[PDB]
Amino acid sequence: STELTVQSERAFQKQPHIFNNPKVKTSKRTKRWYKNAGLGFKTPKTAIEGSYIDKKCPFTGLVSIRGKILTGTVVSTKMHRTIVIRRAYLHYIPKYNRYEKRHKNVPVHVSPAFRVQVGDIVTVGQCRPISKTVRFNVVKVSAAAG
Amino acid sequence: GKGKPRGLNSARKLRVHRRNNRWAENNYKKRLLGTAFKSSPFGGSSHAKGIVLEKLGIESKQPNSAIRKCVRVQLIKNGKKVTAFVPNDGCLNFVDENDEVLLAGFGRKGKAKGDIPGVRFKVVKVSGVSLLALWKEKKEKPRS
Amino acid sequence: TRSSVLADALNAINNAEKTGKRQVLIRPSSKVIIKFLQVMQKHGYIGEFEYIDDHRSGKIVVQLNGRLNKCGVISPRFNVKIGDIEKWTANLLPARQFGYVILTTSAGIMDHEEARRKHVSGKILGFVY
Amino acid sequence: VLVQDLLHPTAASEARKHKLKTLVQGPRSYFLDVKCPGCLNITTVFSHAQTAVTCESCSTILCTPTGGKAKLSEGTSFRRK
Amino acid sequence: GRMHSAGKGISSSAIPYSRNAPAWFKLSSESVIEQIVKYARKGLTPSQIGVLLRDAHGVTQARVITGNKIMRILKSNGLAPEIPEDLYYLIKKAVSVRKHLERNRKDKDAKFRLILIESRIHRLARYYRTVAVLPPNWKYESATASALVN
RNA sequence: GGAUAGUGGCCUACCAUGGUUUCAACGGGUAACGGGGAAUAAGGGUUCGAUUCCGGAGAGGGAGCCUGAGAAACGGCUACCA
RNA sequence: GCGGUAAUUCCAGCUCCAAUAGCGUAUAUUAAAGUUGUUGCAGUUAAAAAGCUCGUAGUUGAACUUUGGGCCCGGUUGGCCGGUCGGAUUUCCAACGGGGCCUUUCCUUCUGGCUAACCUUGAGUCCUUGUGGCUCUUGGCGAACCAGGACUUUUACUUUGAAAAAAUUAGAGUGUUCAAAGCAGGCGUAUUGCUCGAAUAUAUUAGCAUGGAAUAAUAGAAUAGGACGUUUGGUUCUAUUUUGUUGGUUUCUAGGACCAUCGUAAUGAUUAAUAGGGACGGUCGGGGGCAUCAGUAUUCAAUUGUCAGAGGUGAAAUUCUUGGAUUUAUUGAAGACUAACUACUGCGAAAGCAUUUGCCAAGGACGUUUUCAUUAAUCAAGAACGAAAGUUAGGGGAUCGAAGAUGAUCAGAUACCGUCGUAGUCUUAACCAUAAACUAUGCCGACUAGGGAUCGGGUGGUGUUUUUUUAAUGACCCACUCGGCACCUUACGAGAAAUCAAAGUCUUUGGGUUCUGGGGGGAGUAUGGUCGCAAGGCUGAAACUUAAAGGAAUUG
Repeated sequence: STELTVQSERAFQKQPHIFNNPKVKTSKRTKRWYKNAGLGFKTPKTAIEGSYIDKKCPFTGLVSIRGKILTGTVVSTKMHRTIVIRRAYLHYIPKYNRYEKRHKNVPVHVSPAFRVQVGDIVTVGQCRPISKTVRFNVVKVSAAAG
Repeated sequence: GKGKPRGLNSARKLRVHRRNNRWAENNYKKRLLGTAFKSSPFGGSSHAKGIVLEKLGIESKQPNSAIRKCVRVQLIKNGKKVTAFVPNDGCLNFVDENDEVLLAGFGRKGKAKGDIPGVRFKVVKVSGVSLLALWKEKKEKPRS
Repeated sequence: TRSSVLADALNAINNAEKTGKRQVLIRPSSKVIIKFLQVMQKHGYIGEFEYIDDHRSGKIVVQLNGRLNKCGVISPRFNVKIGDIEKWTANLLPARQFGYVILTTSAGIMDHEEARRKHVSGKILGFVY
Repeated sequence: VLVQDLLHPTAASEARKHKLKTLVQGPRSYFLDVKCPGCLNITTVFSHAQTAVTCESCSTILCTPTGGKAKLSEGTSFRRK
Repeated sequence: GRMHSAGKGISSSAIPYSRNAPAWFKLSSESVIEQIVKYARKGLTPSQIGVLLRDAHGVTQARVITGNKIMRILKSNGLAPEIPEDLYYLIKKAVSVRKHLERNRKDKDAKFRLILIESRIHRLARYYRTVAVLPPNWKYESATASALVN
C-alpha cells in the first residue's frame, strides 16, 4: 500500500487552469481545488489537505461520478492506482428453481485519498471509462470484519 | 438422501451433472457431435438421388427364407455405395443399370426392416416417376 | 449431522403418528419449531405440548391426538413468489379445502390462507394436513 | 404402550437409565466428605476422581483412581455429600 | 461419529441443572481464583487445573463458582498459553509419531495415523487462524514441529 | 504527447508486472447471425427460430479512399487475388 | 409375424373400415418418456456404491437475543358471585395471550423555514336570552411539507409501482353472410348527420423507487486503543459574518479530528449440542513396526538296526531298491509355517493381522460437576495404504509348485490322475495399483418392534467363591447402561420378488452430500493423453449391427 513523492514523472503534475500566482504572497501553501461527489457521498479530509494530483480522481480531479453505483470487496491490490473488485452475487436458474453462486471482477481506480487493502468493502460509481477495464472510481470505503 | 444435492445453491452442480448425463441418451449426443452431418450416408436429407450399380440377392433372416431382390446404388452427392430395397412385387424388372433412382429411409430411423439384413434404404422412383404408378400400371416410363 | 431440526422434529411426529402412538418426544427445538407447532395446534392437529427446558436444546413433548395425516418439510426453504403459492399447494396438498403449507413470511410463519389474507409471502418451510 | 407420561416418568424407570437419556440430562457423580483416621480435616472428594487423592496434612493417600468410581484407600470416614 | 474413525461412541459429561451455587461448598471466589493461578504458575494446563480442582478440592467448575471459565481467567491474569493447548497436544502427538517414523520407516499404518494427525492439525489450526488467536498465517511446518514441543 | 468527433493503450516514449482462471479462463467445434417469437402444451420443460419486425453484418475474397451531415458506400472509384 | 398345398396378412375380385378434397410416405424435433428425473427415476441381485480412508474447491451446517389500535369471538387462571351434602355456575369484569375487521401505520433525530389549528383574548358588533357567528394575534401546537445534517451492518428473500416496442399469445366489443380473418362499425330524421369504439391481461432473471424484519448468513465490546459528556485541558486546522471593500496578519466564536484527567454505567465474554476436537483415568485387542524366543512337522545329511520290496492310484505304470530302498532309533542343519485354543469372538481405514517376551509409538470404546466453543458433514483436482500374481538386482532357498519333462487315462489329451522339476513361494531395497478388493448394500444424521445369548468399559447387590478368617481383590451370579460383531420371531412398513431393523420412515413424492447407470453387442476395442522397466493402469468414443440382454419366482 505504497505512496510516492510530490512530482515524479517527466511532467509537472498539477491540475488544469489552477494558477498558484507567484507574485501575490500565497499565505496558504496551495490553491487546491476540489468538488463534491454528490450521491450523498463525502470528500475525505485527506483529499483536501492532500498532495497527490491524479486527474482521474473524483476529488480534486477532472472526471465525474454518474451512472451505476455499486459495492463490492477487494481481491487484488497490486496495481498502481487500481484495485480489483469481486462483485459476488447469486444467479438464479428457472429450470432447477435454485440459485448458483457466481462472481465477476470490475477493477476500479483507487484514489490516493483512500487507503484500501484486501478486505475493505468499498462503494464505487461509474466515471467515463479510464482504461479498457476500469470504468469505476472508488468513493467510499469500509473494513472487512475488524 | 436420494443422491442429488438438494441445496438451494446447488444448481451448477445440478446442471453440470445433468448435461454430462445427457449423452447416454442416444439422441442428444447424436445431434450434438453432429453425427448426421458427419457420417450417416445422407447429410440430414430424407431422400437422395442415386445411380444403380448392381442387383443384389439379399437372403432373409432365420424364421423366413426368400431372396429379397434388393439393389446396390451409389449416391450422387457423396459417392457412397449402399444397398436399397426395391419394393413391391415385380418391380425389380422395372429397374436396369444406372437408372438414377430415388432413395428414402425405411421406417425405423436408419435400421433394417423385418428380414432384410443390414439394409437401410428403399427406392421410390426410377429416373423421375414412381414405383406405385408403375406397379399399378397407371404410368409408363420415359426412355432415355 | 444435524441439518434441519424442523425435519428432525416433524420426522418424529410423522413416525409416531404413523405407528399409532398418542404422544411424542423431540430432542432439539427452535423458535421455528415452536411457531410450527403453534400453527399446527391452532389449526387443530396437535393437542397440548410442553417445552422441557433441559438447558441444552429444550426437548418438546407433544400430546398428539390422532386427526393428523402428514407433516413434512420442503428442504431448501425455497422462495415463493405470491402467485406460485398456489402452484405449491396444488403440487403438494391433497385437495382444495384443507391442508396447510407453511410459509416463512416476513409477517411471520403462517399458512397459505393467512398468507393470502395478510397479502404477504416469502419462503416455504413445510406442510401439514 | 402408546401412551405414557413422558413428562413425568417413574423413578424406577428414571434410575435405570443413562446419564443423557434421562429427561433432564444430569450427572450421577457425587462428592464425598472424608476424614482420615490420622488427622481430623474434612476433604471433599469426587467419586470418579482421576488423581491420587491425598490430604494436605499427613501426606497419606485417600483414593486411588481406577476405571470408574475412585477406589478409596482404606477405612476412612466418608459422608455422601 | 468421530472425525477420523469408524467409531460411534457417546461417553461424555453432563453439567448439572445449576447455573450457580452447590451451596454446601462455602469457600470463596477470589481465593479459588488465586488457587487457579497458583496451580497454573506451577506449570499446569487449563484441563489439568480443572480436574485437580474437581478432585482434590470438590470444585464443580470455575464458570459456576467464579462466573467465568479457566483459560479465560488465565488469559486475563497474563499466564496465558501461547498456542492453544489442544493444538499443542496435537502437535506433540505429531512429533511422537514422526520420530517413530524416521526411526522405523516400514511402519506404514503408523504413517497413515500420521496422515490423520497432520489432518487434525491443519483443520484445528485453520480454525484458530480464523478466530485470530494465531497470526493469520502461522506456517505450521513438519521440520519445525520439534520446536513447539521441545 | 499524438491521433480522433470525443473518452480510451486507440498509438507512441517512459515507468511499474500486472490481468484472467476449477464459480471453467484460454483454446477448440457448430449443420451460430441474435432478439420479437414458433411448435408441442397438466404442471416443471424440451427442441427450433435463414425468413413478413427491431438490432446487426456483407456487397465475389481483402484492404484503402475521394465526395458528403452521414458510406471504409461497391446499382462509387483504386490496388491485388479468384 | 404370414407364405412350405385346402394363407382371416402375399397377388387379384367381392364386401367392408377410416380419413375425406384430401390420403399415404421418408426424415427430423415435440408429447407419449417418472426412458434424463429440480417437481421426478434408478444402483443387494435387472445396467449401475469408486478397494479404502485423508482432503482443497463446491454444496450444507445444533440451539439463543420482546409484542402499541380497537369491534366481535372462543380458550385459562380469578375474584362480589357457593346454590350442592371440598367440588356445582352464570355473568355487570379487568388482562393472559390467540383468530378475523377498519386502521394505530411512523422515518429515528436535529438546522429552522412555516406553523394547519391555537390555551386564547383584541374588544363587541350581525342575529333567537348567547361561548350561535367572522374581519382578526401580542403570551401556544410544527410534521400538513422542505433542505443543510447526523439515523446508518451489508445483503440474499418477498410485497407493491414505472419500464416491460408493434405484431404474436390469452381475451373484451363487432354478424367479415358463418368463419380463417380484419379493426371495424351501428343508428337515423337517409333531404345537406349523430355516435360509441379499436379495452385489459401477460413479460424474468437484470436493474430502478417502495413496505415487510420471520427465515439465511454477516459487525460489534476482552491484551477495552470502546459509547456516553453537562465535564477539565492542550494541540492543529478550520474561516463564515462585523470591521467602507480588497488581500495579509491577530482577538473571537463556530466546526472537525486527536491526545491525557474525573465523572456517567448492572460497564461489557449466550448455551455447553446423546455435535466435534483435544486432557486425565483403569482397562482392552490375533491393530502396525523392530528385536527376540519357542514348537512340532517336512526335506536333506551322518551314525546305526533288519530284510525284498517301497512308493503311488479308480485300478496301474514313471521312479527308488542285497552298493540295503520304506520304516526304526540317535543327533544336527536348513528354511517357511504359527495347527490342537478356533467361535455365527476380537482388532484394524481397508487389504489384512493369531507363538513367548521386550521396546517403540499409536488406537477405539467406557468414566469424567475437566477443557476449547462450532473448531463440523460430504468430497472434483489432488495424496497415503493397497491381497495375490507380476517385474528390476540381491540373500536365501526346505515344502508345495504355472512353464517343462515324462507315466497314465482316453477316438485324440501339449487336460484333470501319478513322479519329478525352473520362475515363484521367503525376505531386503524399488516399482506396480489391480480382485467376486463382495455385506455385490456410499457416507454423517433423527425416528419406527418383540427377545435372548455375546465382547469391552462402567454402576449397584443385607449376592457366591477362592483362603489364612472375615478383609484386598480376581473369577462367578442377578439387574441396568454405553459402545460392538452378529442373531431369533412378526410385519406397521419396503419390494418386481427372493427377501430386508434397513433395502422402513416414497405419488401422502424434498434431512446434508459424493460417485454411478440410461436396451443389448461393438467395447474397456479405437485414437489422443498420462503413468509403468515391462506386463499393463486411470481417462475413453464412433462406424455398423440386433429385438431383445436380462431379474426374482411357479409348474414341468
